Amino acid sequence: FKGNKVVLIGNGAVGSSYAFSLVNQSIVDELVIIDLDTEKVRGDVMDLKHATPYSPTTVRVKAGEYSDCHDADLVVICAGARQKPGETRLDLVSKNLKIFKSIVGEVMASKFDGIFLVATNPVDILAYATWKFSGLPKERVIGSGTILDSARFRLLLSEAFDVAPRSVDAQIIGEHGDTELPVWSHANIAGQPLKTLLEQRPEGKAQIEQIFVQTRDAAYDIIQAKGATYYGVAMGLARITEAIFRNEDAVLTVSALLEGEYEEEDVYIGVPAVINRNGIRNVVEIPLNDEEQSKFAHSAKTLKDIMAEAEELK
Amino acid sequence: FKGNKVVLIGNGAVGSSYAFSLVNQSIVDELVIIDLDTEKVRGDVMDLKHATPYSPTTVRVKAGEYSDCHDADLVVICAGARQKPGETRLDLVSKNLKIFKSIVGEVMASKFDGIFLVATNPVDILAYATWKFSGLPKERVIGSGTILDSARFRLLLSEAFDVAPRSVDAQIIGEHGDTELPVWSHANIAGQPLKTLLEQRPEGKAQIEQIFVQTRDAAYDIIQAKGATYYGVAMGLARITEAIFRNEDAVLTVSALLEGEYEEEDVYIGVPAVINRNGIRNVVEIPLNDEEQSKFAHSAKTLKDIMAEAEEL
Amino acid sequence: FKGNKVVLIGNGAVGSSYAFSLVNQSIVDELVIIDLDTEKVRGDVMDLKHATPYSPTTVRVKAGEYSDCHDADLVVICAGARQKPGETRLDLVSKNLKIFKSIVGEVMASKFDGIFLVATNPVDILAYATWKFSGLPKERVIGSGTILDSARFRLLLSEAFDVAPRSVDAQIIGEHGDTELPVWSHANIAGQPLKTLLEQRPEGKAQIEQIFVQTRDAAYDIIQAKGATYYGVAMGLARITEAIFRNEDAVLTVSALLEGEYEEEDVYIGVPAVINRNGIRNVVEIPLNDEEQSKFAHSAKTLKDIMAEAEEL
Amino acid sequence: FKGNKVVLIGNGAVGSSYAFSLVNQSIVDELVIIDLDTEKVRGDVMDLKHATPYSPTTVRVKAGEYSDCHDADLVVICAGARQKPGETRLDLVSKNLKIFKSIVGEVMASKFDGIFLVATNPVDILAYATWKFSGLPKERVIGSGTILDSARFRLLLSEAFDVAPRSVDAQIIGEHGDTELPVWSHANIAGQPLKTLLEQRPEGKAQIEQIFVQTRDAAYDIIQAKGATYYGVAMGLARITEAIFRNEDAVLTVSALLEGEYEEEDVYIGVPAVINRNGIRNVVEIPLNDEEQSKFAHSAKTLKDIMAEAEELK
Ligand SMILES: NC(=O)c1ccc[n+]([C@@H]2O[C@H](COP(=O)([O-])OP(=O)(O)OC[C@H]3O[C@@H](n4cnc5c(N)ncnc54)[C@H](O)[C@@H]3O)[C@@H](O)[C@H]2O)c1
Ligand SMILES: NC(=O)c1ccc[n+]([C@@H]2O[C@H](COP(=O)([O-])OP(=O)(O)OC[C@H]3O[C@@H](n4cnc5c(N)ncnc54)[C@H](O)[C@@H]3O)[C@@H](O)[C@H]2O)c1
Ligand SMILES: NC(=O)c1ccc[n+]([C@@H]2O[C@H](COP(=O)([O-])OP(=O)(O)OC[C@H]3O[C@@H](n4cnc5c(N)ncnc54)[C@H](O)[C@@H]3O)[C@@H](O)[C@H]2O)c1
Ligand SMILES: NC(=O)c1ccc[n+]([C@@H]2O[C@H](COP(=O)([O-])OP(=O)(O)OC[C@H]3O[C@@H](n4cnc5c(N)ncnc54)[C@H](O)[C@@H]3O)[C@@H](O)[C@H]2O)c1
Repeated sequence: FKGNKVVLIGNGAVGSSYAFSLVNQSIVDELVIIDLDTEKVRGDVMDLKHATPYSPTTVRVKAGEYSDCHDADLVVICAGARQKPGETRLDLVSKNLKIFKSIVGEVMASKFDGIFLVATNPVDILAYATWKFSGLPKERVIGSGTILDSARFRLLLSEAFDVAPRSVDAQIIGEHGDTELPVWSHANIAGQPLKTLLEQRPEGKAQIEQIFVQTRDAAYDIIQAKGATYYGVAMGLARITEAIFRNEDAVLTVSALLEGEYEEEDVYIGVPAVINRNGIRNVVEIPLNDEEQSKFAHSAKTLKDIMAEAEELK
Repeated sequence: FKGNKVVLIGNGAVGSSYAFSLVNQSIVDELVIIDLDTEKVRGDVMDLKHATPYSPTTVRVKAGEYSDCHDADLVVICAGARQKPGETRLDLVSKNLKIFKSIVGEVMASKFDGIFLVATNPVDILAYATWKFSGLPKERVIGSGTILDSARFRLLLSEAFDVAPRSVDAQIIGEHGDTELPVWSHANIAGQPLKTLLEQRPEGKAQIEQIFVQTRDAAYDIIQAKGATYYGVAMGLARITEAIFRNEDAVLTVSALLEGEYEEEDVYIGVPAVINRNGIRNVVEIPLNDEEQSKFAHSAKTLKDIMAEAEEL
Repeated sequence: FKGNKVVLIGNGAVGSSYAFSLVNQSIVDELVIIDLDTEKVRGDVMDLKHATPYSPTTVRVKAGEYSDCHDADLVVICAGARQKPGETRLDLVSKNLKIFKSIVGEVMASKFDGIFLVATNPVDILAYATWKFSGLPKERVIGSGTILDSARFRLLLSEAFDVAPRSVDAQIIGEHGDTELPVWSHANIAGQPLKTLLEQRPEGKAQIEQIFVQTRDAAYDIIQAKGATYYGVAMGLARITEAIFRNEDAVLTVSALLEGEYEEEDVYIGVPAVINRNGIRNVVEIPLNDEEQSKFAHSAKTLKDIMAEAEEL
Repeated sequence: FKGNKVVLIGNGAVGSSYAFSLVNQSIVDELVIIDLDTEKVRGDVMDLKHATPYSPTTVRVKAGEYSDCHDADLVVICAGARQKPGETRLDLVSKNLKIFKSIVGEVMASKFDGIFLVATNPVDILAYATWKFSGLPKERVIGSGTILDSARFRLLLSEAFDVAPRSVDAQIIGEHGDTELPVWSHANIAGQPLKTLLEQRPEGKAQIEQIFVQTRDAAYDIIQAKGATYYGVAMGLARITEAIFRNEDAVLTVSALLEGEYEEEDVYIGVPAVINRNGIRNVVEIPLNDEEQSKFAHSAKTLKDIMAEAEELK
């Protein structure tokens, strides 16, 4: 009768923010933190512990090492190099594949047999790498993917239509990055067709474009202003973690392995997927219009081309 | 029919962590953020907004200016200088009093008439300054005080006795800082007398001392390790914010103005107090044993002596 | 600096279940309960209070009278006759209109100036009566309407497609009752077209019909089995109450007054509407396909024809 | 990677109220309901399901049968006869021991191997019976016990001292019934000694007595007014369920087997106990003053005497 145990690997801006989300939300009762930078781990574990007395239910936070993964239920990896102003996520594949080779190896050696959730960029390729490196079933390796892009798209739409974000059903799919695409054929508020409504406005075409551009380029805009992003992804990671430990069968856009869905194979990419205690139950295959079909195929190809050139993946 | 509006002033490590706590907890539906550093604000407001679609209920985050305080319900101040390794919180007094004279003046000029909640150090003196600069009733000016020290004490006890932190009722009172004191006459788990039980262990006196030393010196230990603290205080600030907006009448240890309670006057200091939508309803006066009476009076005197020498005050 | 106060009028199966939902959810900090049956109220208020120490945040429950409505923020009406096996909700109109003339008059005489939320059946007509008897603006009078039908529709779809209910976006609009209609032009899971997918299955047309029939007739099925329904409606009432007190601007299907939207006027009927601290901010006008336009107009006419014949109205 | 599954046996006022709490609180993702009265089960399951779309996270509700207990994590028993005005809880032992013999037998036959939580009265004796009938470790059989009495005591004190119930730490221990006792040596608000404070008031001794009398006799007062109690116990049951599935190590007053604690053995009785995913981790042994020692011993003896006369327990 064990409790729920999360091991976080990588305790920088993103990891520590995710840790604080877990302390606020009490999704799990035990969190173990691993990082090369043991002193920052020490400092954050103490600071975090001091918040736990106000957590809705008990959360135990501790500094850990790889042996601690043996009975972990979820391993969350936020370790690695981040982009500078003027850099793309794909600009990181080389260094971060190096790092994941090491990390996932250390984890599997502890006899870990849970679920992986990865945030390190480029997240689709790193999720793919975690799947390949680990040998685990696809259901048990998840990338955060467009969990965050979808939230940004919803946030910008909630402002444009002046309603709660919870009342906007809208999705970004594809690469978590420059080839991502909005699913305008779906995006709605209680059935209001948002793109059609925007098009009716003056320079509506312009507004439709700005909403997508601000979605696609949000990471760049935040990095320009404060150097790094972390709250959005931390919250997105928390949301996925919740769907797993509360066994929800909730549909979320995450980075998932495709094996024939959307006519693509052998690539992790952002799609709606059913999430439960077992990880990804299945990819959800939605109708795409012609523009969406064309953009999704191009995104998959973009990712697959970069993967074919990554020597670490061979 | 207005919603609940918080203005954060000071969006650094502490302020932004508090803002993220509010995005996670959905205590209020509107958060406005002010800092001299407008670029950091723009960046944080964006990053935070992107978390809000997953908030339990709607939270709107925006960059603001003082004029936005006119109809604010709570102003939370986390602006100012922090301490370096080696420094105490009292070392910050002159610098942060000058800053508060400016901030509080700009807030009051907006016609603000809500509640203030202060974290800037030294927090007891700065809560007092906020009360005096603002002219507001004492019920409406709160310092975070020992909200955080009490949590640390509970956390260390919960490890020493191996139970949930929410099952430990234990309190730190006094200055948020070096003259703070544990209330061992009270500390208990379902009535287990924690000091008495600890004294029964091998080198129990030593354990009793180490638990308080690790509580008292936690800030220094964290700063040594990662340069500043922010999660504990953000969570404590969120707890107080919840007691207010959910009108709880919850008893929390915060920095409050004393006017006779504990035989002290004209000083903000950490004590249990009842918190509700109107702010501090009243200070709770608990019995202290002789050691605790001694230390509490010493803590009050220490703060009052510092206030007596402060040019701004 | 007032807290949030709800007065429940009608403490039967529905009212007491709603009260228990509020004790579980801590949406508001104060709940006052009125019923002619003062013994049941005394008994429920006690039982409920005993649950409150485990509520997420403070909830105070008490027995009240109309005078207690003076500073209430929300009055929720669940008082009146329910239907028997075999009866429709429209059968209740004359009896429950007489009751509302009395209740609403007693509330308004207390100087109440908040929001009304109505569950008594037939709920659309009784929300309309509440608006007219009270003289309050339409934003401040809400019927629960299809909040519950939409939930049932989502629940049955979530079983048909094997995903979380919160992952199904689907709506019932129109009368809360026999002329209600599914919005199949919208119903989707992450964009999966649910009617189209169902039509692809063996006897898909049949499944499509059975899903709506089980939605439309759910109340009758539950009443046949246990004599009355209460959990679904209590939960829906709590959802609406949350959207108000957390100022959400959330879109929910409730009974709202139409003044031109959907080409209908002078009728309360179930439609998506934006809900916040001020009540219904506005009705949301969504595109309906030809079948849905037909059925919605028929539902509106059905309600308006009944209102036209009602002596009290 | 299974989710969390609760089977409720007995779907009357108490059981159905507990079920509605679980739908509001989303403690677990799956609830199965068993009752002889299959029609009321059918009606409640439907009514409850229709609430689940607004649950914080997914809750699946269904009508079940004993075979469904095979992989249940928690079985909650609220089945059986309830008291009439003018009756005590011990007035039920005979009929309800009969019923538990049957129920627990049917459950164990399904190969259930989780935790039992019992509410049926008299709850201490019925928890003891569930332990004996089932053969399960004491850690895995819990009675609701004074979870409710403690809440009532706290509620009455919160009114007398005008603070949040969450800020009153106070406990009732002993039999869930007439021999229960307040722990005045402990009861406090942030260290304020409540009994001492009450004694300082005019007729303070009277008020101290009324507070206890209204605690002890609450069930009778509610039964006189509306015929049965159910919300308080449902909420108390929910609280215990939460401590289990969120693995809290929270101290709650519940009915637990004593094996030497408080100098008593072979009796289930209301005491503070540490609750986690494994059930009762341990009884918490607090100092009692002389009056409390005397009353607790008498309560244990009262229960043990009645057990020795219950032929069903032999
Ligand atoms: N998926 C998303 O939506 C998203 C959003 C923002 C950032 N990111 C990515 O997440 C990653 C982390 O970003 P950040 O801002 O937290 O960076 P950071 O520099 O703040 O933290 C990186 C952490 O990784 C640790 N680390 C490096 N190698 C390690 C190893 N081999 N083993 C254990 N720990 C190791 C470092 O010590 C450091 O603590 C970056 O790749 C960034 O691109 C993803
Ligand atoms: N009460 C506690 O438990 C506790 C805990 C930790 C820190 N603190 C105190 O909190 C304060 C903030 O700490 P931090 O780590 O966030 O510091 P930080 O350096 O990260 O941030 C300080 C922020 O204050 C802003 N600021 C300075 N003057 C301003 C002004 N006049 N108007 C608007 N903004 C102004 C700065 O621009 C900066 O954004 C420090 O005094 C620290 O000692 C208190
Ligand atoms: N909107 C929906 O989805 C929905 C669902 C279920 C029931 N309902 C309706 O809710 C209403 C209540 O149903 P119920 O099962 O709780 O009925 P019930 O018989 O259990 O309770 C009705 C309560 O109304 C009280 N009452 C009658 N007149 C009163 C008055 N003048 N002043 C104060 N109290 C008065 C009665 O004393 C009783 O306590 C019925 O009209 C039912 O049709 C609506
Ligand atoms: N522990 C507490 O704090 C507390 C509080 C209130 C009530 N109770 C007790 O809880 C029990 C239930 O009370 P209630 O008000 O819900 O009673 P109720 O009559 O409303 O419900 C009893 C249910 O048990 C079912 N049942 C009877 N025998 C069964 C069997 N053999 N198998 C499966 N189901 C069976 C009945 O069909 C009925 O649905 C009573 O013993 C009451 O004394 C305990």
